[PDB]
Amino acid sequence: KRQVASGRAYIHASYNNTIVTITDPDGNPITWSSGGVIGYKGSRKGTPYAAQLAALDAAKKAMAYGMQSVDVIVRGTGAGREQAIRALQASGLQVKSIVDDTPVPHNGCRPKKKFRKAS
Amino acid sequence: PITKEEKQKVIQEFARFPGDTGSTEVQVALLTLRINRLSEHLKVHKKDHHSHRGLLMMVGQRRRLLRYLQREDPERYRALIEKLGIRG
Amino acid sequence: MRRYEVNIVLNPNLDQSQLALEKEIIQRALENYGARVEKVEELGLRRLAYPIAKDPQGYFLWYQVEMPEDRVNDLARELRIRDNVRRVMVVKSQEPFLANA
Amino acid sequence: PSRKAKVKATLGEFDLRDYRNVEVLKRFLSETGKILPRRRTGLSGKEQRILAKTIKRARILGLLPFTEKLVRK
RNA sequence: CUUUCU
RNA sequence: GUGGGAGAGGGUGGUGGAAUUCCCGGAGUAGCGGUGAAAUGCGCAGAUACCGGGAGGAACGCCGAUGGCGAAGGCAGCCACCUGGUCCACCCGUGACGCUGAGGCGCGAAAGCGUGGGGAGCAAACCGGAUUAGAUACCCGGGUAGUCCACGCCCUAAACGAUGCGCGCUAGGUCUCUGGGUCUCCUGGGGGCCGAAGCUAACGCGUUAAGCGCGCCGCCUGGGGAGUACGGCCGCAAGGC
Ligand SMILES: [Mg+2]
Ligand SMILES: [Mg+2]
Ligand SMILES: [Mg+2]
Ligand SMILES: [Mg+2]
Ligand SMILES: [Mg+2]
Ligand SMILES: [Mg+2]
Ligand SMILES: [Mg+2]
Ligand SMILES: [Mg+2]
Ligand SMILES: [Mg+2]
Ligand SMILES: [Mg+2]
Ligand SMILES: [Mg+2]
Ligand SMILES: [Mg+2]
Ligand SMILES: [Mg+2]
Ligand SMILES: [Mg+2]
Ligand SMILES: [Mg+2]
Repeated sequence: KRQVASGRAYIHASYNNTIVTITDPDGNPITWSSGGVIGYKGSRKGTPYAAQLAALDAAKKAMAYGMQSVDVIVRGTGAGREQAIRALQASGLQVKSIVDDTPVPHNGCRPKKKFRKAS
Repeated sequence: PITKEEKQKVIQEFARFPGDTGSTEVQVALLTLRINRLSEHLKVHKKDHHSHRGLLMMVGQRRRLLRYLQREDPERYRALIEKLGIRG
Repeated sequence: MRRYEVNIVLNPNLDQSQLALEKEIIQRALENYGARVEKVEELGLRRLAYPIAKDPQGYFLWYQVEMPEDRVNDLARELRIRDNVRRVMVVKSQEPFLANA
Repeated sequence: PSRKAKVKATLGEFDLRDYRNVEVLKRFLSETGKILPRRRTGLSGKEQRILAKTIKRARILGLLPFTEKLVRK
């Protein structure tokens, strides 16, 4: 219920789960999806496949709001980032562009031990 | 900082004879100058240690020159001091 | 007495009247701090690399004054005061180090 | 592997010290507000050292970016 | 994954 | 002395953008998260993912080096101010004014202590989840001191080149940072590698000596007991010498 066509897609990947989010030209979300969304709990969640599924899911749903053209924006890494894009590109939506806008500090907060080590 | 003028004006003020740059007095003169400036810089910046060492060194080189003076011509010495303001 | 360079950037929306208002103050300000103005280079409006104060543009200025080192800060401490003034950067005069020449 | 050409060549008698010369500086930044290496700018540790200093000034002034979005991928 | 001892 | 040079050397004030956290508005829905798997935990009082605005703390990507500066500890966004060291050229001045250095005085990473402040992220202790035969651990979710600032202590360290300081002498080759030059090479200061002679138990060192020599200081004298006991001195204490 809105009809957008020209939209925008956000792919937030991680070594833990992928999760796409379609949005309108202003940036307001319309439909979103995760590996979680579609079954898959815990481990299976991340995997490139789940990412494909979620990718599609995201489109398929926004296919209702009448989406067509989308600008893809990738954030993060993880098995499934590049993969998801593959999906969107197919899906049905026209993937006018792709841009990596993964956040990166210019050295601010001390990461947790998990990711420490740098000297 | 210390103007070339500020500096040279002091050199002239002390030279043993026309064109005296390295005489013992001249030197002691200059040091008391650089010392006094920095002596001040730290009046404020009591944290700026690194600079303070530079200071310790100056005080050194000075006492050393003077000691030599005191030794060689005990006269000029007594002169330079008073003429400056060393030994409070 | 040292030669500097006063980069200044204010709101690009100002109207010739409001704009002059600010300049009026800037000139004064400089003179209020012994900022003898060697020269000016008023570039105007320009596309900023990133937005500033929300505006995607910026109206620049550039004065190569000469003034008392002991008061450079005071001067800008004074310039930043103005609200339409969003950026101030008092560099110091530097001999143009060339390259590939 | 930085095997294209030294930015310096495709340039002229320029003042590495000028921090408002966007048109020329913009050359030493990658496809992001990232100041290129010497294996790409091709300047002396000294020249390169100065550029870097300059660019950063442009950033504050707002003439040069700090980091751009990477297109393609 | 932890994954001892002679 | 004069004229130059480079630099994250130190101190003060200011200031820039990135990211994290929190708060506000929007849009949007069923999860997010985390792991080897999981769970704890957070989410329909609507979390996560997305946009906009705000507040705040701490750190400063690229440049960045195999780099520079400092006596060491140590020092990297940018700006100005204050300030130390140091190298080169000119041979211009003084005329052995030199070296070392028991005590003394000062400086001295981290943790730690006192008073006040600050607190975003991180995180001893601690509280839970998991793993295990057991888990007072490793992994996961929280989290206080602390980490940050000021002022006053503390005085330690693989405080490492595990190599005290200064000076003279003893093949070169090569890379590099910074100055000067008659600037495809010369020359001075500094950082590296290979290597003459020589040295070394060996490994290695080798004009940045661990070579050849002289000056001064510190230090060693088999292992454990023990950096303990005792005495002394210092400290608020921990504790140090
Ligand atoms: Mg046994
Ligand atoms: Mg002579
Ligand atoms: Mg004579
Ligand atoms: Mg200490
Ligand atoms: Mg501490
Ligand atoms: Mg405390
Ligand atoms: Mg536990
Ligand atoms: Mg923990
Ligand atoms: Mg935590
Ligand atoms: Mg060599
Ligand atoms: Mg050398
Ligand atoms: Mg041999
Ligand atoms: Mg060797
Ligand atoms: Mg014994
Ligand atoms: Mg006591």
